[PDB]
Amino acid sequence: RKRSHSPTRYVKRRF
Amino acid sequence: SLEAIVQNASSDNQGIQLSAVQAARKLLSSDRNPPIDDLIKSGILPILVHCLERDDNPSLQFEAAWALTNIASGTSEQTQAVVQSNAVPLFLRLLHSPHQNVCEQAVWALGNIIGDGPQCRDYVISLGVVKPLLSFISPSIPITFLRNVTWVMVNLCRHKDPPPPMETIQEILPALCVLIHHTDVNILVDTVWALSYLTDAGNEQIQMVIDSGIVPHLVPLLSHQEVKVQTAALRAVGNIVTGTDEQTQVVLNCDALSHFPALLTHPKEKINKEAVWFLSNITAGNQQQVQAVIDANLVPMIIHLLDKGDFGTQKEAAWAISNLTISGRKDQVAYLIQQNVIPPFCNLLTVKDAQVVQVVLDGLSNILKMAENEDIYKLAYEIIDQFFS
Repeated sequence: RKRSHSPTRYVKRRF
Repeated sequence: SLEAIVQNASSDNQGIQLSAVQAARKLLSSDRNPPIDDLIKSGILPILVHCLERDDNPSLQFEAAWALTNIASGTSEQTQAVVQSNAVPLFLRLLHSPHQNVCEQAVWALGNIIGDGPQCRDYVISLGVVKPLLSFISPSIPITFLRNVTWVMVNLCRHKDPPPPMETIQEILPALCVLIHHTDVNILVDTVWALSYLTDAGNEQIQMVIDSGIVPHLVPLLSHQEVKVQTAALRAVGNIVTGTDEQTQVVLNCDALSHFPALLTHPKEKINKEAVWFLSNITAGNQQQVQAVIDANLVPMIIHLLDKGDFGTQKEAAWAISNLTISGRKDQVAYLIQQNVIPPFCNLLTVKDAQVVQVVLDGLSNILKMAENEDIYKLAYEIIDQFFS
């Protein structure tokens, strides 16, 4: 049957 | 000079307070290990949140938004502290400022806040961020501001449990349809990752994405010049084909399988394995879709990967072959055996992965019929009893 992808905080600083 | 900075920031001399705020911004916007925790302990948060409300001093507002943005770039606890300071509503209000810098920095800070977790995401959504965020979508926007907006959209779509509200999904998808036609590689990558996250949620979300009418723009990007775009689009279409056969056929109607020879022969084993995973999900569908896969001449490459590829790609190829054997007609299984699949499909039987071993055994048993774990030994015995004996 159909299978889903395996399980795998995006913050960005300003410099 | 952290506490002197704090006290000077709590001043009504605009010069002194702005100097202290930009000094704190410098401290927090340079060294890889910034003094976020100590500046929080010194009580800079309420002062900065207060400064955000000073519409008469736009540069003070901007520098405070900068400092809070970088404070929210630390630990989850520090982002939650920023949230507790009552900074989100003031950012939401400054989105409508007559000066573009405060607006863009507020978008940045709200993106950092939303990216922390689904609960903060839902709070910022409840306060109504999506409409003013997407109002900035215009041809006259600078690409930097548009990149930040697209990154915020990705953050909004990212989290799975709980998934984003259906109404926010509905508002975001049209903007993704507008942005999928952009030249900027960063914008395109962000858009594709966002709709990938949306397609990883569920079948009704997949159906909404299909209703938007963007899948035919997504499929071509499988052959985009940029590997990042290619990988994002590959995972997105993979998610979509994990749903119903109807949605899988919608994906296949955009001539998607034409893009997969290059992905199967790509030097990157991660691209290889994701492509083989897509093709396994396709082989787990209708016999007509199995026939389509066979016609695209991808089966020999799948078998070559099963034979000599990375072990993860080998597992995914075993899955694809087994799904084809159980969901394929006798002529298609005959084609498979004609393409010399038995030796490599058998060599995997020695691996430790019980799942892949059982998949191989099941494929072999079903092929023969068409012609530790209890589940494994039982199949080994059943196959041996029927075919060995």
